[PDB]
Amino acid sequence: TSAQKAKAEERKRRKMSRGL
Repeated sequence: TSAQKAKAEERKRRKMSRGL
């Protein structure tokens, strides 16, 4: 699924420490 692919790509910039 689209969200599932987020894990196989969001390795970099793992959401900085800013819940913006």
